[PDB]
Formats: sequence, structure tokens, C-alpha cells
Amino acid sequence: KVFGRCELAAAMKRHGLDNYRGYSLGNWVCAAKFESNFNTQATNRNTDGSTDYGILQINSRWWCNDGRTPGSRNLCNIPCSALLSSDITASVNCAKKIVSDGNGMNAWVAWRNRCKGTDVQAWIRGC
Amino acid sequence: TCETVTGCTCNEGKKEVDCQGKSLDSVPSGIPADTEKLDLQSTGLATLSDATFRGLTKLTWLNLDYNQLQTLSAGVFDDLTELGTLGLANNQLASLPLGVFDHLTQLDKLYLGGNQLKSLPSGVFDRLTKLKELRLNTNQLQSIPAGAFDKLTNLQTLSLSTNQLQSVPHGAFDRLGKLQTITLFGNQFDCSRCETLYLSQWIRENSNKVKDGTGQNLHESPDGVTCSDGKVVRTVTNETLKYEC
Repeated sequence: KVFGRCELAAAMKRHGLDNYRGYSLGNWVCAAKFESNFNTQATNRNTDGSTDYGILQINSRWWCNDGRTPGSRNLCNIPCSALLSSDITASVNCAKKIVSDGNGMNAWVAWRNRCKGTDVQAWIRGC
Repeated sequence: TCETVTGCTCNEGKKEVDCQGKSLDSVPSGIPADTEKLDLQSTGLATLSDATFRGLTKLTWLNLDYNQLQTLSAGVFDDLTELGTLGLANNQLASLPLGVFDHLTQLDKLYLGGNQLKSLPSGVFDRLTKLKELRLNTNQLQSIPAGAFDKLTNLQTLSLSTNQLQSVPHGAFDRLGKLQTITLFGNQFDCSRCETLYLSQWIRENSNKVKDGTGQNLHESPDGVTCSDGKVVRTVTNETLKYEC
């Protein structure tokens, strides 16, 4: 599923991301935009043989099990395939664990590159 | 447990040295001279120099992802003529030296995603005629040089998302006859510019290649690439820009 901007903002708000760990809704929308282009099925393979999955590009090294990743920890207790669904529940649930792990949203490299420190509330305006 | 490389792990059979996640103060001196796979990801490496990998002439896979590298030296990869995979993702690279990849004629995958690149040197990829995958996404790229990709005739995957592009030079993708996947979203294409026309027609002509990621089995997203003003790029035709162009 490719979400529209306002459609995803609404869904992330419903799933409790607004102000989660101090991060406004706009952070989460912007993060999805530059990580996956709002596309729930995007994946990207990494050098260490892990893969980043789904709308928030959650990795198979630490967070989900894809059955093909060396030294995986599966801290979300979830097949990575569950993070490719059109329903964002599982990625949100796992994103909540990631953003709780100490470094906040810094895990999300495209967020850190394009969203961090900007007027992120622009991503939910007009909705 | 590496006999000759302290605090790294080894598979002498597979000619592998894994130092991933070990705090390194420099690249270890005891690496076997016949090592093929060297993993240095997340070791905290801050610099490399012309002599860092000297003598590691059998390397086919080198992983420097998630380090603190800000620049490279022109000769850092000199000896590594059989390299097939280079991981340089998620460092802090601000630039690349002229000729930095010229000895890597067998390179298959080059990961440069998640750096701070603003520009690419003249002809930096020209020697890489067997390259199948190039990741340049999530950098700060202001432009692509004319003909940057012209020698990349075997390339299948080019990732350019999340950069600062306002256009691509005319015919930028002409020579990429093996391309399967390109990422273009997250840029700021200025669709008032005449250069747009090459890009919009390309996307119309190559719409199955334009994707939101680099993996397999992902349906195309040709309308996911948008002008800085919100318009979908591929809807912009010569007639759209009749006034400007």
C-alpha cells in the first residue's frame, strides 16, 4: 500500500505516535516519507546481509526475524514479513520499541538526514 | 576466535575476519594476507589512509558501514583489485577523492547511502564497468555530473532518493541498458526547468523501474516522484512547459 500523507498521519495518530517519547506526529510522518516514500512494502538490503523493512524501514539485524540475517536479535518478536502489511500496527508497535531504546529517532537515518530539527509539523498541516 | 587478529573472530576456511562491533583504534596489523572477507562495521573507525589495507590483495568484500569516516584518501583502496562489495554506508562522508574507486574494476556492489555527499567527482564511477548496484541515497547531492553513469552498462540498481537534486543532466540514464530499479523520491525537482522534460519523459518511458526501495518484487511507483511544487513529475510534458521551454 502506498499511503497518502494525510491518510498516514491519521493512521499514526490513531496508533499513538503523536508525542511518543517526545516525538510529535510530524516527525513520524516525515520519517516515513524519506525512509519508504510512504510505501508499506519497500525494502532495502544492507552490506551486513540484514534488510530494512516497510514503511519505517525496520531492520532484520536487531528488530525483526527474516530468517536470512546473521546475528539477529529479533527484539520485536515478529517476522519481518509482518512489517510489510498494509496495516501499520506491527511497524508502529516495533517503532515504539526502537524509539525507546536510548537514541530516540536517531535510528532512522533518512529522518536524521531530512526531518530532524526542521519544521516537521508541516507534514501534518492541511490534514 | 582469530589467532592473529586480537579480539576479532575468524573463519580461516572461509578466509573471513570479523571485527564488527569491536572498538578499533586502528585497522589491526595481523590480518592474514589472504583474507577475502573483512568486516569492520561499527568499529568506530575515524580515518583511513593509503596504507590502511595495503597488502590485502585477495579482499573481495570489505564492510566499513557505520563508522565515523569524514573523508577518504585517493589511494585507500589501491591494492584491492579483486573487491566485489564495498560497504561505506552510514559514515559521515563529506566528499570522495578523484579516482578513489579506479582500481576496483571487479566491483559489483557499492553502498554509499546515508552519508553527507554534496557532489561527486568527475568520472568517479568510470572504471566500475561491472557494477550491478550503486546506492547514493540519503546524502546531500546537489547535482549529478554530466555522464557520471555512462560507463555503468551492467548496472541494475541505482538509489538516488533523499538528496538535494533539482534536475538530472540530459540523457543521464542513456547508457543504463540493464537498469531494473531506480529510486528518485525525496529530492526537490524544479519542474519549471527545461531539464525536467528529459526526466519526465524518461519516467514515462521507464515507469516500471521507478520504485520506493531497492528490493525484489516491489510494484513500480512512477507517480511517487513529485516536483518541488507538488505536481507529479511524469505528468509534465513539453506542452506543460511550452511557455518556459
